[PDB]
Amino acid sequence: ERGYSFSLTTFSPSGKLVQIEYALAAVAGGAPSVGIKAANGVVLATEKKQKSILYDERSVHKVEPITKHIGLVYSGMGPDYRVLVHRARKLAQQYYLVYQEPIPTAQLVQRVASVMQEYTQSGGVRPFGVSLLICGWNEGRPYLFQSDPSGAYFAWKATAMGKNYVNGKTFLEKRYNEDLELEDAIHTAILTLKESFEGQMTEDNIEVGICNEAGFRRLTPTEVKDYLAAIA
Amino acid sequence: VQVKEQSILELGSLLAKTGQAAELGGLLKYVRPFLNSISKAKAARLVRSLLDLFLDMEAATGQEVELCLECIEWAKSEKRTFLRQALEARLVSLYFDTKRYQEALHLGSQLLRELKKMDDKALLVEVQLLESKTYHALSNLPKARAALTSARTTANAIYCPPKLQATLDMQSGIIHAAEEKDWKTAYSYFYEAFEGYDSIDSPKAITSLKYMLLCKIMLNTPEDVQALVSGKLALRYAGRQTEALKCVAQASKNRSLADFEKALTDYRAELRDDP
Amino acid sequence: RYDSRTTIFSPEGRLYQVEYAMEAIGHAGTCLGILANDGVLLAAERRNIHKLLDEVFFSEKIYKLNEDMACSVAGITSDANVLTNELRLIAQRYLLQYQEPIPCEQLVTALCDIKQAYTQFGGKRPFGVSLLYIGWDKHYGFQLYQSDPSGNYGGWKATCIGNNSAAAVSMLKQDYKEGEMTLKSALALAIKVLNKTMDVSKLSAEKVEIATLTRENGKTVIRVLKQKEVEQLIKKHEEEEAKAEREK
Amino acid sequence: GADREVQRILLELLNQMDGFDQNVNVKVIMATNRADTLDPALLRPGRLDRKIEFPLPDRRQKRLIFSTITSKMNLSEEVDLEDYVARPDKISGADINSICQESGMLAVRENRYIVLAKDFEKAYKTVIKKDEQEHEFYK
Amino acid sequence: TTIAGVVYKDGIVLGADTRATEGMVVADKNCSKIHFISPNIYCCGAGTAADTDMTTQLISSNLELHSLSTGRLPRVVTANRMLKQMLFRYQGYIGAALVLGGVDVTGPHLYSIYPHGSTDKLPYVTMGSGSLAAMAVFEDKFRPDMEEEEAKNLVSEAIAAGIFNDLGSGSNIDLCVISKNKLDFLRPYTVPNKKGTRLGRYRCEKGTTAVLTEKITPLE
Amino acid sequence: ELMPGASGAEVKGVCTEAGMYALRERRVHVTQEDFEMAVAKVMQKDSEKNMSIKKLWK
Amino acid sequence: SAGFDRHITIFSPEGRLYQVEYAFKAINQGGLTSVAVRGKDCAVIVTQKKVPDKLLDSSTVTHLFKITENIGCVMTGMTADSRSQVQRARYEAANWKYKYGYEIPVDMLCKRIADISQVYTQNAEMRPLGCCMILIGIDEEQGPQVYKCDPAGYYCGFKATAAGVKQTESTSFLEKKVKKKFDWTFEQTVETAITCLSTVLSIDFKPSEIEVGVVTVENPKFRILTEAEIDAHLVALAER
Amino acid sequence: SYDRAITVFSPDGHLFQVEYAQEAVKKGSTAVGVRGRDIVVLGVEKKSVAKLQDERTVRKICALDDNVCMAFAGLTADARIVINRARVECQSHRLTVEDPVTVEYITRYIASLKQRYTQSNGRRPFGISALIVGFDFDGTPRLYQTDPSGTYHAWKANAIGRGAKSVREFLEKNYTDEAIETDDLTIKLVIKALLEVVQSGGKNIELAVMRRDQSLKILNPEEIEKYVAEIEKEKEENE
Repeated sequence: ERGYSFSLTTFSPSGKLVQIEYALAAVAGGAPSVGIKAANGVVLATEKKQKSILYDERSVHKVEPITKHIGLVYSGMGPDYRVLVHRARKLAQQYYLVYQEPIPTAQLVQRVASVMQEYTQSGGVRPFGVSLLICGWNEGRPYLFQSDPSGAYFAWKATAMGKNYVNGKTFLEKRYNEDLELEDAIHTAILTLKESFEGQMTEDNIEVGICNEAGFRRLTPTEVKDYLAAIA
Repeated sequence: VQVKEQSILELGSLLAKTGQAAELGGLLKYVRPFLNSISKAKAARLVRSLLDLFLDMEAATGQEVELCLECIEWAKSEKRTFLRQALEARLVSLYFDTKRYQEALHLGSQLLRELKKMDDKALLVEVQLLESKTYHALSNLPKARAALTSARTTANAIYCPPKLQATLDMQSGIIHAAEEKDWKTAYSYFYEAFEGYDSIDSPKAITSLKYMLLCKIMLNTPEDVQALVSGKLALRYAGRQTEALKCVAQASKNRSLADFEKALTDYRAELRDDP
Repeated sequence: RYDSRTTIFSPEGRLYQVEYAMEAIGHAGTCLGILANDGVLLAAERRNIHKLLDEVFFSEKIYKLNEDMACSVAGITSDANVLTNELRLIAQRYLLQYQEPIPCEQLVTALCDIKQAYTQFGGKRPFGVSLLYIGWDKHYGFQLYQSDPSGNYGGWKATCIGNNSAAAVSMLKQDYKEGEMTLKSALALAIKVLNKTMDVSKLSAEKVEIATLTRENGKTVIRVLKQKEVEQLIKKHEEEEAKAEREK
Repeated sequence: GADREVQRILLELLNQMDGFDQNVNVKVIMATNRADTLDPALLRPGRLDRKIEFPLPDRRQKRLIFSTITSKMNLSEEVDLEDYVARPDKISGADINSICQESGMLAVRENRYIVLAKDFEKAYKTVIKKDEQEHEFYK
Repeated sequence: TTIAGVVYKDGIVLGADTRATEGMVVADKNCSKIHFISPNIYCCGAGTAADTDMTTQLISSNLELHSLSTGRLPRVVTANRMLKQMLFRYQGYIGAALVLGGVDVTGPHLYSIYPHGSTDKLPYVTMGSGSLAAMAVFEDKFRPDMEEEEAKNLVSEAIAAGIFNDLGSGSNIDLCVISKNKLDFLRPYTVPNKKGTRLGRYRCEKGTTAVLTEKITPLE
Repeated sequence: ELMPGASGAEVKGVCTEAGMYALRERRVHVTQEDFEMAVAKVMQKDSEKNMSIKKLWK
Repeated sequence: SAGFDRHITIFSPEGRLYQVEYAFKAINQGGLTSVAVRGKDCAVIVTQKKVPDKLLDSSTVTHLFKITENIGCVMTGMTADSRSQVQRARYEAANWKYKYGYEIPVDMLCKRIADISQVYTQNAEMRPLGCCMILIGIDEEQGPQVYKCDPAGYYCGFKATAAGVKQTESTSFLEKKVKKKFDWTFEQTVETAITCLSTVLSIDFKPSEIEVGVVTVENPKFRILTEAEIDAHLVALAER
Repeated sequence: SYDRAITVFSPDGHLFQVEYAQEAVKKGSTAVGVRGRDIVVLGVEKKSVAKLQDERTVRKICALDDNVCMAFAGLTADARIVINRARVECQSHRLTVEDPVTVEYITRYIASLKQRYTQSNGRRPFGISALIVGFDFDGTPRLYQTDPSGTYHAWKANAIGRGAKSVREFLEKNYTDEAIETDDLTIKLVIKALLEVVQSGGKNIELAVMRRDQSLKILNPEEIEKYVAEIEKEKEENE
């Protein structure tokens, strides 16, 4: 089994590619992130905690928009997340140029899944050590997707990956209901961040973005502080 | 087509905020077209708030109970099963509060009979907790323990219990204390119930603190009582109750049953009526 | 040993990487299709529905390719998507070049050629995906073909692929009356096979993914069984099982 | 040969636990840190009827462990033991025993027989270091 | 075709026509020539309409990507640099006369790229076939450092002179106003000439046309 | 029916665990719910927690 | 467990990229140290200088460089990787100026060069340039910025940062200074940097052993603090 | 060692990957072809389809051009690929020279294709052996065997796949000049060779006959029962 956990183009005699599983293990060790799809919108959040407050939290953002209504969060490697954001922006804008219409999020997830599974096609190039959470609103429907280092993509009413993802998933399945409202969705997301935050979230310790009929927008620090106070 | 309904709602809201017995009983059947013209959730919470204030201020059991059966008949003709079960649970609570041992017990058993198949679990947890309360109040300690254990098992798949969790820890502490065999576990359960009740519900919090301090007494450690009374969390809840438990702790530690009887004469107003 | 890159030959002649790509389909979801007298259908298992999948999809294991072409997938998700996209590209390239819907056999052979080229050379891992194409063509009416990660294929009137596929296909061939099933009896047979092959005492319609292909009024219609329809079918088969056991 | 001998030991264990000639009133307790690596033949009813999970303490379990370990300890002088319990941290009972012991050591070093929040806090920080020392590109 | 641009005291005002002609016959009377690129920059095209359209969407997509990567509002120099580089890439094979004007952190800006690919920064500039009349007005009535409403009627009468001195422009007027706190996309700003009323109904009632064969196909 | 692919030893273990559930409440009868909970307890096994790994295959 | 530390493109169990950490340790191999401190409108970079002999030309052994006329740079690690990375950074900044017509912001320069290093560490055709970077500059509406880049392509802004053999202790000292919440004027920023270096090194260095660069709002040009001004600054620190 | 490398000579001068690919044919199925005076015949053992396989798409015998046919032994995907390439090359050859492709040309092309697929790494050799049959322009009966090593050879009657040695010895002991005097005699020889290894008879055998430019029709499963009735009749006739 060890001789097959070294390349991405050799099948293990029993199962499948082991490098993909190791990339997934890299993903599961990343920063926790939770996305929740409410009835009228979607919310995705993550923890930005890092030692050495010397670090400029505003310098980098874990939640970025792809277009006016598509946003994404990750869990795992940072630079790979940035590269995925770049490729996703290029693909979405190519779709916009070809069709002159805002890119449906399902097609965006499919294309980003294809581009990341492209890195899994041959040896010499490691698969992305990053899993994506895609939030989007279109045709009067909020969409939430997860993109995998393996190139697999699936939908999610509400999920959470990264560190302590099993406990967060249990919390979500013990909290989420199909008739959830946007503000209550944000409350549930911040609570999910909390139950394994380990160190008293501040306004800048976490980062949360929201998408709805009015497009996608990452919440400003003031609204984050207000929501944190409301939850307390 | 709905302005008359808006006038009805304005009158009913002013009534509910005022909240007198006759006006309330009028308002229950006075939302007769409202209940079937608005959603189930708001109607349920409104009628349950009227019932709560009704049993909390105008404690006239005869009219309140008949109101609950009128409401279950209403929801049975109107087919509100969730509301039916919610008001049956409220009636079980009222029966227990007025100590209708058998009515509460049998109708809660009947409720749970049809509640197991229903997908609701928070109401199932409430029903099981009240059944365990009844079984404990009837000295049926092992069956109360079984009902509580079933309730905790159900609440292992609970949906965000704000106070249901705290109530469950409190009741489990009661069961463990009544078992008379272990106290450290009863200590921990009482502490958890108190800390959960923090900033949520005050009288139940102070009762849980009283039970925890009693559990400290039962372990023959009055020094921990005098340490915990000054604990940073007890200050907001400090008062006559904690002082009474502190003095009974002193009476126990000095082992002066005369001081004990003086403490119980002091208790006669504070903490001898409490089972 | 000879477990290195696929472009190797074991001294006995076996292509071990291709062999592992074969046995890997046993880890995939169970999906089958059978050929009725005047209809063809694809039944598939939804192995992964935990609690919170949005089900924002038309079908997961079944993927449509063309007004006349539809298939079911079984393998890695990435290779699944790549294979489906290449299927669409080849089918519509044939349509553009020839102004006729591609024959099922021709498209199947095109996919098989691509899959073989992915194991014939290049030092690339073969597509670990086994397909069940379903479709109609004027040359042979209703046809069903079972693909293969090795790059081979076969025309079948009854075939299951996925986990517990061996037992499913064995009992399927045990209980197949060729040339004398309509759509209804075919649906009942597929539901019974799913009952016997899944790890559930009562399979839910959510775990079941059925799409039926039928030619009528000069046009071929591909429809996935709606939730009402699939629940009606499963409840009918359930009371039929109850009838069988009460008679027994 | 060595692996065959180890598996022979396991097979003898299996055949002794639930073999041809049964045992009467011989209950066997077996403890391991990695249950999932155990042979499935050993993890079946009739051999290991009950596979009891010993998770890390949760909240109340932390309180119980702290209370039962600080019992013989000298007084803490109004230390927030309940708050130390309430801190969300994946620490096993061995770590609670450590924390208490290390607090005692710090008290000995500072020559004060009654611990309080200062040396107790230093012990708590000392025990669960968990210093990431992790390059941030992983996160 | 007429495109015009001025800088006023606080921002930019753009004026565009709506008549599109192929050959010597007008194609449409209400084409949109004010092109969306950024929520803070805007462009007007002239020449080959398809080329103007496609180059405007291309630069808008690239600039949106740029802004999203930066997180800051895009600057006019950046947009015009990419625009002129790509215009010069084709070396006049694209007949696209575009004028670019917007507001950045450095202030209002307004550039004009001729179809061959040359640009210049001007406080006031117009191009097109009707550029003569517009620029004549631009020297006649224009005043620098000049307020918002007077900017509006200045541009309106300039484009009015353009439409009433050229055939290839008119039937609508649309204006885009750029400011550090205001984006006013007036479309139409003011219709200069509405089509005249029809005096005679040509009486197109039923049964006036015969048919060969019938074929009915229901759907939905 | 509640035991898909359960070996015979697991069935005996389910009987034993239902008996133990009866014993815990200090009774002598075993009820259907006792057998259901015994089946849940005996057959309990660790699944693939990571959904993404579980979704590698279609 | 181990044995996966051979190729940059190989994921170890638990998803740990060994070779990248190997490069991070290679950063330290230069044997030097560097720190950057930012004020309200200034950003000071100071680095240590070790000379084996007088035989070398001290004017060419500078460890801090200038990316563009207002963007300065300091870095450590392998010096060959250092000069290659500064060449690439200058190339990228010039390309950005050519394509977009205005000077590269520090954050975007760090982002692009970190993307380059990420592509280096993503494909097995490249040794991932085992030298860490610190970039400084001034930007309108945001003020001074200090950014750090590493061979992994991880980039982040810093109120204060450090690198070299004494990374952890320098960062701890930086945290100890920044937790006091003082304005850090330009001379104060420079003196904090010098004190950090001297204490973490415990050498109380002569002024000839440090190179300093500073960028301010009134002097957007990246000024390499000459011998006269560094003498003034650090001997004033001495007497201050 | 020296086995897991297509283009590495062994110390004893063998390209072991090539020989392993050659051996992979022996795990295929028996396919014997005989050329007669005016006919060429192809006898192949047919895998008995269990209950559901469509025999229309299990084609073991395929014709490259109207003047050439071929049966294969080896992996079916490789055979399909080589069939497509070789018939494309037949059509392109007719494009270049306008005359029907001779059996020698197409066999040489197939051998060269297999060879160029077995001389570099990253390209697995075509592990199939094909029996090429057909008539030239002057109608001369020629039969060729192609070997996965990339070589070809002219065989009057050869067998490939499993049990090919037994069929080879059978043909050695039974191939006579008078055994190909008539089409029926050639058929009798080929069915005899087939039933040597596939003794079940009846089904599990497919036959194809090419006469002097008839655009061969595979013998349909009505006279295979008739022809095997003839075979059994002659068989009880000499015994």
